[PDB]
Amino acid sequence: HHMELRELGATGLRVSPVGFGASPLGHVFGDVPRDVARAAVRRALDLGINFFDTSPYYGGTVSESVLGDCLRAAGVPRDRFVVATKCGRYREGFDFSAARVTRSVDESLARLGLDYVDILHCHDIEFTDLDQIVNETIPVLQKIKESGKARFIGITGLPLSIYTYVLDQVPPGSVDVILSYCHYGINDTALVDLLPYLKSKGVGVISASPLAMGLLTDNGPPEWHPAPKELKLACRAAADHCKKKGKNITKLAMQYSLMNNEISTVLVGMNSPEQVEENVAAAIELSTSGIDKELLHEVEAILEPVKNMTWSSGIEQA
Ligand SMILES: NC(=O)c1ccc[n+]([C@@H]2O[C@H](COP(=O)([O-])OP(=O)(O)OC[C@H]3O[C@@H](n4cnc5c(N)ncnc54)[C@H](O)[C@@H]3O)[C@@H](O)[C@H]2O)c1
Ligand SMILES: [Mg+2]
Repeated sequence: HHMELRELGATGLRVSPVGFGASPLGHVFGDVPRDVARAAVRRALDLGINFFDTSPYYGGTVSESVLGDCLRAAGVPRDRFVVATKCGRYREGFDFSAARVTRSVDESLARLGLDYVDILHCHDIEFTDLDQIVNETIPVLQKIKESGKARFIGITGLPLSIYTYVLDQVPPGSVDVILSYCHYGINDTALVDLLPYLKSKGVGVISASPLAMGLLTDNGPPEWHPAPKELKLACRAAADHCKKKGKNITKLAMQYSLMNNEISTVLVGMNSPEQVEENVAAAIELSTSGIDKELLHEVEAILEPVKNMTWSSGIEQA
């Protein structure tokens, strides 16, 4: 069994439904040895994952250096995989200006050891005036796209409102994809309200953080996690409910995020071959056998009170 590739917007690209996020929980592949990173990526390639997301932000540009390292190490044709990186967000702060993103793409390419990336996104745009993205950044990224250094252009961020603001205010065709996170998983599925709109605009959809950055795991979220306490407690109840039955919330959550074919890929942060295996397995078992609907229904009931509860991100707008 393979995983069933999905079409990504109007880009032509065919992507694995499970995608590899190269920085889980805001760390470059967690904090695992390089050999383990290299092996996770190797294992991902071997198991039919062909989509890799990174950025110059998490780990101060080392996410990209390590992914570049891991990719060429695995030794596979350039056209066998799809890479996305981002621009605008750096450890030293945000800068979406024309000169910064133009040099950004080159730096990324140098760190990644590639000639082009498949996707370049503007990163977490809720941290700047959204008119700068409309009026400066997107235009510049067209020129980067023209140059060949990126094939397609993306926007990313947390609040779903960034996406209508931008996509309403740029000429049709300016943006190829969006990356949304934390809005397509058992506790939060608000992204669904955008899929028809984005389809109407010819924009492909990538979703990320199907476990909501660790809320839907046995281990629980990191201490920094910005969720309201209510959501944290509800997710702990869901995890405990699965546990007491000898079942795994992580698996249920991954499968759940994969059940909407209008989302082309779900980026999961992964740090080891074992996590790759479990998530690829979860995808395949969904395809071949379906989800556990009875467990899903009970977990849905626990999360019901906190459905689509979110948190603040970015700055005050216009
Ligand atoms: N604005 C943006 O563009 C933005 C922001 C957030 C995330 N992302 C992307 O999405 C990716 C995924 O998000 P995330 O990693 O923060 O959150 P997530 O919800 O994907 O959870 C990742 C966590 O779950 C653990 N995990 C994964 N599979 C597991 C399994 N089978 N069993 C047990 N634990 C498992 C990981 O080790 C990690 O701690 C990121 O690496 C990144 O590429 C994009
Ligand atoms: Mg404004």
